Amino acid sequence: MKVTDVRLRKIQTDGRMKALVSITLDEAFVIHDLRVIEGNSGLFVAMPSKRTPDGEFRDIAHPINSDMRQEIQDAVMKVYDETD
Amino acid sequence: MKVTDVRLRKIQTDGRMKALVSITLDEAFVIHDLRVIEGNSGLFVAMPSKRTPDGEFRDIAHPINSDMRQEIQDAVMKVYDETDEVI
Repeated sequence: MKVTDVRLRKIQTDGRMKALVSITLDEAFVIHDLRVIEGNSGLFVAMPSKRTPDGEFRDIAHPINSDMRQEIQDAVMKVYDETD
Repeated sequence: MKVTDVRLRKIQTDGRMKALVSITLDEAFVIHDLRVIEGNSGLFVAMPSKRTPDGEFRDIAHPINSDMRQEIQDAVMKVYDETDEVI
């Protein structure tokens, strides 16, 4: 439920991919390969994702509700603004 | 952190990989692509693995304490052992 740790490195880029991010949940489980993505519509945190059995991408890790999604974004963005 | 939901699909191809698995943690986060794997000393649960562009693999998500590791192994194997193909 709680994001207890956030690790990221900012990439030097004109690319939209701005950082690779790892997060820890409740000091018990880490998820790698989150991304901070910038575009003209705003910054967001993408979950790690992969191409499925055939064709499409989906999140390998996925918060179930909006509240959890916003909490991850905020936790990650705070550290992101603190970085460099 | 409780593993509250487990969703399993038995893989038909008789190899190392016995099932593909999703779990829910705390009813707050779902992790896809756990794998039931036959290792040298029995079946176990492997973590979500992603192929890198050059054909290597990255372990994407994993436990960092023994309680979490054991709860995932236990909750997943429980559901696997309920499948029709296991006796």
